Formats: sequence, C-alpha cells, structure tokens
Amino acid sequence: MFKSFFPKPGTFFLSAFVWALIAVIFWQAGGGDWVARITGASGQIPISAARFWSLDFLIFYAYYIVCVGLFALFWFIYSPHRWQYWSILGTALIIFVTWFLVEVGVAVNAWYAPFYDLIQTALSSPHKVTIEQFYREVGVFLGIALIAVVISVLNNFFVSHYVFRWRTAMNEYYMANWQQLRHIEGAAQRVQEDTMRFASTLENMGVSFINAIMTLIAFLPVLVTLSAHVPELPIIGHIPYGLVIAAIVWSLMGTGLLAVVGIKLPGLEFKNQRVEAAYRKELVYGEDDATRATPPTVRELFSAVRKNYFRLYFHYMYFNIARILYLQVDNVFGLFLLFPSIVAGTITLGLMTQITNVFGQVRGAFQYLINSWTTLVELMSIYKRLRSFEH
Amino acid sequence: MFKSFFPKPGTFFLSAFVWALIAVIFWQAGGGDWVARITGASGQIPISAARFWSLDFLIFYAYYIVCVGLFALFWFIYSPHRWQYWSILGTALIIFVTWFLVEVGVAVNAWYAPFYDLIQTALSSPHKVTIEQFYREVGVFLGIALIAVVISVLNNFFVSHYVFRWRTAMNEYYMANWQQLRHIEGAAQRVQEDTMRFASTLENMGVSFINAIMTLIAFLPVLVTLSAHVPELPIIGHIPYGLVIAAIVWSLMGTGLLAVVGIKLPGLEFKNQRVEAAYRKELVYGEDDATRATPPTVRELFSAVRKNYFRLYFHYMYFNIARILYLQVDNVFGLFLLFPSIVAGTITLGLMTQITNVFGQVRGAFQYLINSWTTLVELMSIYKRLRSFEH
Amino acid sequence: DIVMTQSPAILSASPGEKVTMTCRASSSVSYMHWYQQKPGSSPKPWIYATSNLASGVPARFSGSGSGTSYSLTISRVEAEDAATYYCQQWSSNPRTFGGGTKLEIKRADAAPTVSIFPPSSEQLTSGGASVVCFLNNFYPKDINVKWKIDGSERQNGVLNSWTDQDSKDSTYSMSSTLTLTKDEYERHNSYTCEATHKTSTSPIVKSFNRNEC
Amino acid sequence: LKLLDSGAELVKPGASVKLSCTASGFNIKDTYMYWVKQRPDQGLEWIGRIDPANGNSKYDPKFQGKATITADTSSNTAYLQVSSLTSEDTAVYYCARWLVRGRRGTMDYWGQGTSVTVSSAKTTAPSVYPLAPVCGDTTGSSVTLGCLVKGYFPEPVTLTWNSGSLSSGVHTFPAVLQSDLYTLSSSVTVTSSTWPSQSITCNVAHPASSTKVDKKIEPR
Repeated sequence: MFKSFFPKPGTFFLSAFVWALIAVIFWQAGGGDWVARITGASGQIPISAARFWSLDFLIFYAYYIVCVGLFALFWFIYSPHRWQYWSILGTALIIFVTWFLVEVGVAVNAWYAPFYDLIQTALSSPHKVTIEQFYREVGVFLGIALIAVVISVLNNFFVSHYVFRWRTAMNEYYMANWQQLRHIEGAAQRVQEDTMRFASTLENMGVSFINAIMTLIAFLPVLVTLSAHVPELPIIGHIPYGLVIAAIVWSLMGTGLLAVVGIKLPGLEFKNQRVEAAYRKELVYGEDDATRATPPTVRELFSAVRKNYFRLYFHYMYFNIARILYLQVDNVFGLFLLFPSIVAGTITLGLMTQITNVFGQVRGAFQYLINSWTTLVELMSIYKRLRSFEH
Repeated sequence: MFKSFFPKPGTFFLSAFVWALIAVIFWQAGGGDWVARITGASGQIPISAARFWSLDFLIFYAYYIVCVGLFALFWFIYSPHRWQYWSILGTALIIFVTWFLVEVGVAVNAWYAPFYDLIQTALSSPHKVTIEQFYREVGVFLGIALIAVVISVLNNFFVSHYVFRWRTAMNEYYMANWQQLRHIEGAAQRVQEDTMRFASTLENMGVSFINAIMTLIAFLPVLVTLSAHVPELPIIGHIPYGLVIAAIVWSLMGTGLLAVVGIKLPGLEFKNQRVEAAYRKELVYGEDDATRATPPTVRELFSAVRKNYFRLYFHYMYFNIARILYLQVDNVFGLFLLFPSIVAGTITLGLMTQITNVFGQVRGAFQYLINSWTTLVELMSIYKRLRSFEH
Repeated sequence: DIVMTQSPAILSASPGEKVTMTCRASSSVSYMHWYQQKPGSSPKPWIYATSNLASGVPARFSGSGSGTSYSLTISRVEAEDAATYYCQQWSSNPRTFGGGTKLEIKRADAAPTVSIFPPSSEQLTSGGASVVCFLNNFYPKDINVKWKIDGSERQNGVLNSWTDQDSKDSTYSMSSTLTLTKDEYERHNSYTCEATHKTSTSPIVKSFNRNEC
Repeated sequence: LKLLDSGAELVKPGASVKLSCTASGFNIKDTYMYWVKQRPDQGLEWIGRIDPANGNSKYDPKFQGKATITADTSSNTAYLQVSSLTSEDTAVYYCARWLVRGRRGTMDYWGQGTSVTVSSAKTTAPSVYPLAPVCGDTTGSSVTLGCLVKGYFPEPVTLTWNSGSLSSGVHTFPAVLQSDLYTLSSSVTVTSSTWPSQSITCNVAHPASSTKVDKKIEPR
C-alpha cells in the first residue's frame, strides 16, 4: 500500500471499492442481464468445454473489460505514475483468473452426474449401453482438464513476475534515500529481506481470501437447488433446508473447533525458543572464559528447557485427538445423511456423488480464512517493523 | 549411532540385523505356522474390530515378545549400560506400532466392499433393504476407527519422548568433556542445535522408510488376488497380470518422472541465495563507511540478483505442467481400465472401490522413499559436521 | 406396467397390396421389436430397435416410428405371409407384449368338395358307430354343415374341426363327426351330410343307405 | 444355434415341476436366458430372466414366489421350477436367448416349448380305425381315404402316412376334447389309378403310453 507502487493508500482504494460496488449492484440485483435481451442470448449452458464461448459468458467478458477500462483510464489521466500499468491491470487480471478457475471447478462438478447414471445403468441392465459412450464421456472430461491446466500454468508465471516488480519498485524508492537512512540500526537486513517478505505475504493472503469467498458464493446455490430431492433427514425428521443447514453446521463446527481447541500452542513455542536462546547465550559467554560456564548454572538452564518442553508434549494430545477424530468421522458422515432417501428410492447414483463433492468443496472453502488470519499476523509484524523504521 | 545411547556402534546393529533375518525366515518362508496346529487356529479372520483378538494374531504377539525379550536380555547381561531400556525396547515398540497401523488400514480397505454392494442392492430394487442394515454397517466402521485413533495418539506421544531422551543423553555426554572442547569455534551452537537436529531427522527418516516397505509388502498380494476379475485391458488385449503391471507402471512413472524432470531446481536456489548474500554483505560494509556503497556497485549487484531469479521463474514451468497434468488425469485413469470388465459383468460396485483404494495406497507407498532420500542427504551433512567437530 | 395397444386386431389384403399395422405405447420407450408367429411354431424377429432389419428376411418388410407411435409395413404381400404379428417393448423389468393382428389373404371363390364315410367293421365290433364327412378346399372361411337321418335333422353328438389357412393356395377344410350307439344306428337306414356355403345357394348333399352295403 | 427343451408333461394338482432348456452352439455367458408362457388364448406373458455371468435374475411381480429360474454355467443349460400347480397353469413355455455382449447375427432365438398339462384323470391308449369309400363311387378321377383315431389321453399323437413317403394332398385336423377323451382324423387324396393298385397305410404313435400301430386300408 506504499506510495511508489499502488499510487495512494487513501482515495485510490476507496474509489476502487465504490466503483466495484456500483458495478456489482448494477449487474446482479439491478439486472443488467437485459443486454442478453438485446442480443440473442440463449440462456442455456452446455456441459462440455464448449461452454466458455457461449454468449452468456462472452457478454460478461465484455462487461468486465468495459468496467476495468473506465476505472483504469480515469486514474491514468487524473494522477500519473511510473508503475501504473502493473499496479492497476495486473491486479485486475489476477482477480479475473481466480474467478475463471472457480468456474472450471463448477463445470467439472456438474459433469459428475451423467457419468455415474451411465455406470449404474451399465451395471443393472447391460443391453442398453455400449463402450463407445464411456469413451465419449472420458473425452469430454479431458476437454475440460486441458484448459484448466493451461490457465493455471500461465497464472503462476504472471503472479511471480508481479510480485518481483513490486519488490524492485520499493527497493528503488528506499535506495533513493539511502544517505539519510544509514544511521538507523539494522537497515541492511530491512532493505534486503523485508521487501520480499512483505510483498509475497500480502499478495498470498489477499488471493486466498478472495478465492474462499468466491467458492462460497458459487457453491451455495447448487446445494439450495439440489436439496429438493432430500426432504427427510435421519434423526431430525422434516426441515425445509435440512441439507444446507447440516452442511454449514458440520463444516463450520469442524474447522472452528479445531482452531479454538489449539489456540494456546504458539505461546508455548515462544517460551521454548526463549529458553533455548538463554542456554545458547550462556554457553557462548562461558566458551572463552574459565568461570562463566560452570556445572550448576548450565544444569539449571537445561532443567528449565527440559521441564518446559514436557508441557508442550503433554498439551498437544488434545489437538491430536480432535484432529484425528474429525478426520475419521468425516469419511462416512457425508453419506450418513442420505440413508432414508437411498432406502425410499428417490436419488440415483449420480446425485449421491454431486452431493458428496459439494460437501467436500464447501468444507474446503472454510479452511482458507483460517490461513488468511495466520498470514495476517505475520503481515502485521512486518508492517510495524517497516513503519517504525521510516522517520 | 553414538557410543552413549545405543549400546555400541559396532556389533549391536549387525547382531540385530542377523537375528531379525533369522526370525523372519523362520516364521514366513520356513513355515512356523505349524505352531498354529498345536493350538486351535481356524484360519478364518472376521471383518469387524474383533479381528485383533483371534488366535491368528495372538500367536504373532507371543512370538514377537519372546524374540525381542531373548535378544534384549542377551545384551542386558553381556554389556550393561544406562539407557538400555530406551535404546532397545523403545525402538522395538515403535517398529511394532507402525506395523499395527498398517494392519488397521488393511482392515478398513477390506471393509469397503460389503457396504457398496449393499448400496447397489438398495438402489436397484427399492423393496429389499431397510435402514437398520445401514446403521449396522456404520457401527462396525466406528468400531474400527476408535482403536485406530487411540493407537495413533499414544504413538505420537511416545515417539516425541524417545527423541528427547536421545538428545539429553548425548548432550550429557558432550558436556562431560566441555573443558577440552572449549576452544574449537562454534562449540556452543553445535551443542545447542545439532544434537536435536540429528536425533529428530534420523528418527523420522528411519520410520518413513520402514513404513513404506511395510505398506508395499502388505498391499501387493491383495492386487494379485483381486486381479482375477479383470482379464482384458482396454488397449493391450490380454495379459496374465495386467492390473499389477498397470498399477506399478502408473505410480512409478508418475512419482519417478516428476522427480527426474524437476532435478535441476536446487542449484538455481543455491545461485539465488549466494547472490542475495553478496548484496547483503556489500550493504553491511556500506552501512558505516560513506565510500563503500555507490550507485554503480549496487546497480550491478541488483542486476545480478534479478537476472538470476528470472531463470528460476522460467524453469519452473516444466515442473508445473507435468505435475498439474498428472494430477488431473489421475482422477479418471484408475476408472479407465475397468470399462470392458464392467460391461462384461464381472465386477460389481464394491470391487471398483477396493481397486481404486488399493491403487491409491500403492501410489502413496512410492512417495515415502523419495522423502527418505531427501532426508538422508540432510542427515549426511549434519553427520559430517558432528564428526569433523570431534577430535 | 407399460400397456401397449395394437391395431387393427383383424386385417386382410390381397397379393400385391401394401399393409400397415400400428403398435402404440403408453409412455416413451425407444425400444420396440417386431415378431411373427405362424400357426403351430415359435416366433421370430423381423425388426430390431424399430429400423434395423435383422439377418436375411425378404426385403419387403420395413418398420418406422419414434417416441410412442410405431408402424410395421409390408410392401407386396404374398401367399406366404398368413401369420400373427406381435410387438415387444423392452425398457423396464417387466416386459409387455402386444395383442397380435391376424393377417389374411384374399383370393377368388372356391367350392367345397364333400365326402362321407361310414363306420368300419372294427367299429361294429366295438359297439359304437361313427360317421364322418370331410369338406375340402373352400374359400372363404364361413360355411355350415347339417346332418340328416332318414330326412330328420339330427343335431346332437356333432364334432367339428377346422384347419388353419393354408400356406400355398389359401384354402380351408372341415371335418365333421357324428357318433351313435349300435341300437340307434340299426334303427334307421339313410344318412346325409349337407353343406351350405356362400358360393352357391343349393346345399350340397351326400348320402348313403345301410341296406345297400 | 440350437436349443433343446424337455418333453410334454402331465401333473396332478399340487405337484411342482422342473423344466430344462439346453443350449448348443454358443456360450451362455454372453446372453440372457428368459422364459415366456403362452396360454391357450394365444396372448404371450413374460415370466422372468437371468444373467448367467454373475447370477442376477429378475421377475415379473405377479409371478414372484411362484417360479424360480436358475442356470448351470458349467454345461450350457437353464432350468425353471414351478411350485403349487393349479388348473390355471396349462400353457406352453418357451426359453429364449438375447445377445448382450458379442452383438452380431440375430439378436433373439426361441426354443420350442413344453406343454404342461395339469389334470387328475388317468392315461389311456388310442383307438385307431381305417376308412374306406362307399360302394361303387370309384368312377371319379381321384379318391380320398381317411384314418381316424379316437379315445385317448393325453396329447400328442403322431400320425403319418406310409412312414413319411407321401406328404402331398394330406390334411390333418387338430384334436378336440370331449369327456376327457381326445379325437382327431386325417384325410389323404390320391388318383384313382394309384389305389388299390398300391398299399396305403397310416402309422399312429402315442409315446405317452408307448403305443405304435399300423393300419392298412382295404376296399369293401
């Protein structure tokens, strides 16, 4: 958020947010989809990899380009810079690619149903199927996986170059003022390390947080529209939205409890670090002297470090128990909610698999945020270090 | 393998190896199973968690305890020590527990088949099953998972305590001769760090290597005995052991080929670290003296570090492509080999799942070996450091 | 169950005309097959999945249709296509057949040839008399037979049996049998079978007397 | 291809019976083998099917608990068992084969059928008689002869002319039932010159009671 790259930490970000809000609430709720009425938009979506050329996606690509164009060009004219192209357009491109990969995942999850319906029919009545249909299905799956691979590789390349450009920008800015910053202690380590650390950490946390929110906003409507075939739950009975509530509660409980039961560990890690450092320092003093290192004092220091490791080893068992127990129950819990519907003969093998996969992905979309928090802590430490060390 | 812990660095390990070989080729190949003829060993093994009390297991427990007891008593009497209890019996116990966990995994994999056969029966004919049968199956699965959890947690506890005992033993031994070791540079950081590093690293490598061999030797005969239901492969035609060859080639090719195609990266990482270190040192000299750092030299050093990063950023693409493509195709390769067999009416829904799971575990057993090698080189560096730093 | 209705239930044609039958379902199938059952023999497919003519059958058969409406067509019928046709659906695990549509072949009129046969000596020794008269090669199917004993219409103890339509010249045939005891047989003298048909209005009469032989 | 069925069967109300269908010319591991029932009202009814490769069988719900279908994968054969026979189970049973894996040729082949007569009456032996023309009517260009069989149970009776030497101009009518006794006839037509210049005889075979009779026609 410095002054060199990303023009300002003030009006720029606020303007970005306001323009994003206007665009979003013009599209979704306000219904800009009436452009689809002007054009000959079909309104239906295929299943193969031929989806990403249909008018429904191409209209959105055009709209995104237009919005980003207006926002970027206002800032290009209003207040020039040096790294404006990277700072604006690289961030826009990274956001777009993250959304695209989420859409690819949705496409595959939708493809899982016809295949397993076909396999069930092949197992039950073998005179209705021929092997060419299996070959065709495998063909379409490869058709999706190819574009997934290509986009992923190119995205990794671009992200790495973007990070390095941020680093070189603020390195150049600092070295422009090296003469007046010499005296502040520990300047070399600052300029040589904290730049990369700060840039990489911030970019990683931002990307992960965006990706988690996008996954939730893409995969909740699928459960809402797929819970129509599961009216009755094994113990509760009848509840209007049983699947959605149960999925949210299970995933949230799992992740949140595993997080809260193990909040005390970092303090114990720090205590171990400090005691080990004290032992090291005393040995260093006693090295070249014949009196500093003496059996009683080194014995006391080692007793401290031993007695203080044993506490961490004792506490870690609760975390181990919670983690392993949840990891083992989750294997069959996702299928435990579907027993009365399997018995009554309502869902076919092919909607069991969609449902299981959606459970897995929504559970994996609650794990990004907890990592985002841990990355934020590391970010804040370096932020205070780099803000104190500027006059 | 030091002189303090582990009674001797010489005859001890060789004697352990020879006696292990004698016991193994007396039991398995030499037919010690005749002992089961004295007792009433039926030879049939249940699927529930009551498996671990049948005489076919209990004889094995007796045999292991007898062998280890005799071997340990010989050494206890021949050449006494101080950490004999830990050094002998802790190691024997860790080996046993690793074997036990592998057996639990085998039991669950054997459980997968009846469950999915029951689900298929339920889906094909809506009047044949009720819910109580599904509850029974879930019950037996929980029965197994309980003991898996308990053993895993206690094993982690004991391993950590044993490693710390190794560290305290050899730290005591070194400090027993501190006076003569005072002058050698870097004695303090050695005594404070290398001891823990060596102990932890060597223990981890040993356990991982043993566990990999055990998984392979436990899971290949299941593939051999299950390859009777897949006579024809989609492209080849007819091979006596098509499944075993296909699984071995697929997993080996994946892991080994990814390891080979990404062999050249660590040297590039060395180059990056060296050029960054040069930058740092030059800035450190420039900190106090006003004639050291001048824009010429700092420009040159930054040019070098940038040019040396871009090479890594460009080579990373081969590895990314290979990894992502393999990961995507793997989702359906295991299912691609079973089209003609499903059509021909040989395997049910429940021998698809066992085959997929066994493929996965055999693939995962080829992963520990490259972890073992990677840990071994690290261990070699520290071994030579602790050897040279001793007279 | 998928109930399947076939029309028309009885049909006719002449050598050279074109013939169609319809087999309409009660829900979508996509799996329809067509059979043929001649008299006294097992069935035999023609049309598999409604279009694919099976192994070599005369090329005048053809099937068509999709959804829930199917037709079988015969281009130029012959004298060898007098049989009964079914239609099987396949897309469940009950499998339901059709009702069948007997096909006929038209031809020029013919007159029945009548013969009368008295009981033999072994019948006389057995204790019961039986007189049988045959009616051969008449078209169409409708015909009636009458019994006369000394001019008296005798109506009880009559048995009639018909063949099926022939597969070479499209004719029919009747066998009529009348059984009595010796005591009733020897009390009368003259016996007569009479045939009434569409071709002529004069009942064809055959008779004999016991005393003559 | 060939499918051989069993023979005709007569059962008493209450007994159970097993029918067999043996397949020669192919491998029953590549097909279905279902069974179809046809009552005297010629409409056809579907009983059940079996998949010999693994053993999954399926039934019409109306027939469930009344019939059982099995296959012998070792030597090509299929069996069906009917239990608790009543008087409404008089019909003809056809086996068939349907190609599922290995699709070429005709996709459906039917057997021949085995009548299953359920009855309580007792078996009997036939009465065969010849027929000769009336006196003096040999002035026509062609004359007919008849062979009549009466008073037997159960079906079927095999009637042939001159041990199969003559098969032209012959009519054989279906047999009818009356008071638990069966009756049928057969008529042959020949030229006036042929007879009595040559021997003409009808052969009657009734395997159910193991009877074989030969009758030669003589002028009056």
